[PDB]
Amino acid sequence: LTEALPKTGGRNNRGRITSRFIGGGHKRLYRIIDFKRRDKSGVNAKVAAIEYDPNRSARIALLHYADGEKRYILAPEGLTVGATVNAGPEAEPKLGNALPLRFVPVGAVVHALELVPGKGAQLARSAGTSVQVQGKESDYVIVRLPSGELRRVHSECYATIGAVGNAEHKNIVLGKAGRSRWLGRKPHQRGSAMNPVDHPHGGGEGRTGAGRVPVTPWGKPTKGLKTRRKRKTSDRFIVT
Amino acid sequence: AKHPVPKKKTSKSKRDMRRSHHALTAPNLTECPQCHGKKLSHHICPNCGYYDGRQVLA
RNA sequence: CGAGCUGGAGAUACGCUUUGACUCGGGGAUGUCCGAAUGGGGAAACCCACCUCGUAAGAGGUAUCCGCAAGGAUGGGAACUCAGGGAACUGAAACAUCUCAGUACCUGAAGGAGAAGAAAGAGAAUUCGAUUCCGUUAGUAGCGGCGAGCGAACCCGGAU
RNA sequence: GAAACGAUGACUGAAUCCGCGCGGACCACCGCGCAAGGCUAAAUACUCCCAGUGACCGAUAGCGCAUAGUACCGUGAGGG
RNA sequence: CCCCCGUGACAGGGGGCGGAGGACCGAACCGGUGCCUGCUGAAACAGUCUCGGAUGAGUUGUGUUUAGGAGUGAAAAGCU
RNA sequence: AACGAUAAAAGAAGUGAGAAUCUUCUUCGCCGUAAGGACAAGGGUUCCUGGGGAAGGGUCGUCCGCCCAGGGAAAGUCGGGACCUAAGGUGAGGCCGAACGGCGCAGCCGAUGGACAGCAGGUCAAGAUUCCUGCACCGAUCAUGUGGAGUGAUGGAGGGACGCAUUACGCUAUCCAAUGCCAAGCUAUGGCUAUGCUGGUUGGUACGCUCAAGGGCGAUCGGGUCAGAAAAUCUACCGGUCACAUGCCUCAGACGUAUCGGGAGCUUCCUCGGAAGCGAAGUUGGAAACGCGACGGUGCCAAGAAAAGCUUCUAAACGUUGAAACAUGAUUGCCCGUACCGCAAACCGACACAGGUGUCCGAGUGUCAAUGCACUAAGGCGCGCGAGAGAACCCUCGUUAAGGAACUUUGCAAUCUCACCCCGUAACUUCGGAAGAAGGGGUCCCCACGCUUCGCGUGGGGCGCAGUGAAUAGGCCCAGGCGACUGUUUACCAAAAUCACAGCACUCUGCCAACACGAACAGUGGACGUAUAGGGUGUGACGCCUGCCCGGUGCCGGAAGGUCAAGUGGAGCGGUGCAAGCUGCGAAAUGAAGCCCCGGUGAACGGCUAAGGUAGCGAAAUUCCUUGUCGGGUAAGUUCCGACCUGCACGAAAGGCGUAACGAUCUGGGCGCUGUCUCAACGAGGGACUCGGUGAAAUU
Ligand SMILES: [Mg+2]
Ligand SMILES: [Mg+2]
Ligand SMILES: [Mg+2]
Ligand SMILES: [Mg+2]
Ligand SMILES: [Mg+2]
Ligand SMILES: [Mg+2]
Ligand SMILES: [Mg+2]
Ligand SMILES: [Mg+2]
Ligand SMILES: [Mg+2]
Ligand SMILES: [Mg+2]
Ligand SMILES: [Mg+2]
Repeated sequence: LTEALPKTGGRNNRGRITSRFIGGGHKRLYRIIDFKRRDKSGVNAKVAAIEYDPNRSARIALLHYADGEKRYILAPEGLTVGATVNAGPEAEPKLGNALPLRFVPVGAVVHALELVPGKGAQLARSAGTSVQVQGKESDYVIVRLPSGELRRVHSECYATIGAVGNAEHKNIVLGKAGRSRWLGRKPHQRGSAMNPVDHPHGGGEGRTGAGRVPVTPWGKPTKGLKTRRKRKTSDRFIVT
Repeated sequence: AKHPVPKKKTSKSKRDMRRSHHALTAPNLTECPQCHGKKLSHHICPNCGYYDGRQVLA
């Protein structure tokens, strides 16, 4: 609703269709969001209004800082229009206040979490996404990510109190196609409808299937896709 | 292609033999009792325009 | 050069020429606009500028890449040269190594030619004396699913 | 292949003239050579162009063209 | 949204008013069902009639991007 | 054979060597949400004038879009550039790459969008928001005057800046009516004598104490610097002080006065026909936008470009003795487009071709409405062969005795039905629907009376065989198969029971995400997203549900051991030399991922040996035998329905069973109606046939 960026549709990369499907949609404008919040430490802001943002599954709030300058911040479950919120280490474990994990007590439910002290939020940004604080380790804190993964995150990384807004994506039933069209392209096109030429499933004389593979090569159900990477060590217990 | 078609080039004799009835018949001409220039029977003489008296101009 | 010329053009008219036209040989001076194109833009041949000198007409400059600067490169060439990259049909009466072939093609640099060139060599006479080319050696030696098939070099004779 | 020698993309890594490479695994001997710096005419290849010639053609031949990359076909490259 | 009644375990039921819809009928427009005609065509895919959609997953201009084992595809190996 | 739509043509006059075809005249007929008119694209001189008449033109040409010559195209305000940015292109520096090259921040190019000053008439043979007349406006440089000190960026901020549907008030464009006005005449066939007939009936600008819907707006003092890199008087945040209706600022348009313009016609001259001069009226009433007032109102989710000009601010910097702003006169006015065709004979289709082609305007009457349909204005056409004939046969039609599906693969085809109003309306249901269900009645004219009309209601009377009197205009129903559903597809034999679908599941992915494009440690898509998100696969609304079998395959999980690569490691063997050496091959043991092995996993590949089918369905889109068997319907039923179970060979997300509604689906039945048929006939048109003109083809 206020001074934002222009979002342009595009589903093909440097030229060719990379991420399959994706195509329709009512056209949108990008809302600039303050994920980091770091430079606004010590300064308090008032929630002007909560808003609609078709770029995110969660609602967005408008902050009016004591210095004048306004910033669109993520809207948490509970935050009311006309509620005070402050950033910095010296902050309450109350809704909207942005503070790092060391000052965050054990068990406290948070959202919009960074990965490196800086850059900005990169975890629990979707609707109803919550991060459980399991405990402090060293200069690191063990946390439970929305999925259930237990990542070692350094206590130096910022966060926002409470879970995220936009209730629940359930009474959101879509309904009939076209709904899905006024977002992104004719979806999941069955490789079984395809041809030997097009996709491994394709061919035969009726309805079938015989090997269980995706578009290109691989295998679709159950096959670990992570690499033998560095960040593995900063993570304990994956599955679901 | 073209469903019914000829089977052989129709010979010079045969082809010509067919035209034996294409023979144009020359008009049975009579001379006008007046203006005296030929005219076709039951019609007006072209030259004067007479047909007992004068009907047509010039 | 020595009487004609006014292009093909066969075309009438105005003219020009022994103060030597015309044509032929050789230098110059002009040379719009595009095009490496080079002020900037561009759908080539068109748009829009700025700096300088200039009375306006008009004259010159403004691309990058090297080095102080003089000065050098940008692009273009029929084939021929060398370098980076490098097929398949085909033959093997099938095909896979092998063959086609380092052939075709692409690309880079370049010249009237290039490339190669002054033995850590050839080699078995303690012979030879930079390179290229031709003859020959010789279908030899040898390579090879030792299959199809591929195939040197020293010696000697010349071009230089 | 018994596969030397050259070449070098990767890891290494020397002798310096009673020193080094070479001579078809490798060794001894015997013999031939001085790498890791550059330059270098001429004989050779080609023919856009030029001139001369021909048991070359003479208008369905000869270049595609007695002249035209034109007319014509194709968005095009291209073809003609 | 405003008025009206009803409490057996019940729901809403009526009026007003509003102005929803991959709602209906149907031109433009987009499409191509069935027959016939056409079948050296008017036409290298059409004609008359009939028929499907017709506020949507809609139609359409201009500009621009993706191509040869490559593209594109509400998926026929379709289109390029 | 053909001469390119079945929208006709006819006669008269002219010209000319020659005329169905060219010209003129008077009729006819055809289109009129077009078959008129205006752009765009594209074409390129096709436009006009004057000539021509080989070829082109499906015939003929005296003619033309054809051949020749000459002409015509005029812009400060219209489109475009000297302005701006989108997708995309490009891109010094910077990132990658055997090459050539690929990427990329700023910037720059790029209209399809933003911005921006001119109206009304006149008129060449052919141009007109361009020329010409009338009266405007825009910026720029200077001149005289006003004013008397700021001006204000390459930076800030404000503003430009944006959806979809529905809709209230006023309005014009614009259209209709009249015994309103104005102008010309006349009319006779029977009448009318005007209260008939025909035509016209206001456009630009300036001024007003005139009417006016609608629309737009708050002003100012201060504080915090912690926000706009910094500054700012500007902008934002918080506070204090006058903010209801009122109130400011705007007038879309209407009116009045003037003025320039036009206006039906009228008047002479006329060189076969145009030119110059003149000029009447301007009313009352009804309708009316998709245009305007205008950035209105409301509702909605799918949440709706950017940049410049522009308005506000200070930094710099020049100057306050010549500021900006205002006013009036002079001056200034660049480049390209502009003819002509442009739903078509000038464009793409080889054709003067029955196709294709984006935007705008598109009148009247009748008709619920309308861009529908019939007739018709303006305007434009009769489609570049023609004339006779009136056989077969062919196409496109009209009627048809009795019969009415007997036709037939099949009611294929064609009838029937048809609008608006009123009554009435089933099973079944997802409570919306089914439903236009089915069935029935009405409908014209006139007079009276009642009301809300553009009309309607009641009452009475008339006329015809018939009253949506012509045109546009659903036939319906019972049951089943499949798919839920709108949708989508085989350009050019398949529209469907295929694909998509909302909904369900299995699964992978922790963010330089999996995954994808890619020379590449580039760059990018996924995503300026972050597990209520993204990839992949299967199934396919909804309802009830989804059994058993982990032996083989695959994925996920374990390690006690077997296996296993280069490399580390060299026991031992051997070559040569007198010799030290220099050399060829070289075990053991150790050495990762994999594979053997164990365990799990089925909305994994699968099965009905690892197990033998849980419901539910079953002679089925599945059934061989087979026209199974009995029943139904029929006069008679290889299909159809219903039971049955002996499932050659159903069965649970290659989903099982069922389902209201949906269907250009597919099957069976009934009503209706009918040339589908007994069984054909007659009638029309266009070919076929005949003359004159032009004159192909496969084939041989
Ligand atoms: Mg001859
Ligand atoms: Mg040539
Ligand atoms: Mg219809
Ligand atoms: Mg229908
Ligand atoms: Mg870019
Ligand atoms: Mg005839
Ligand atoms: Mg006769
Ligand atoms: Mg059944
Ligand atoms: Mg369907
Ligand atoms: Mg459908
Ligand atoms: Mg004839």
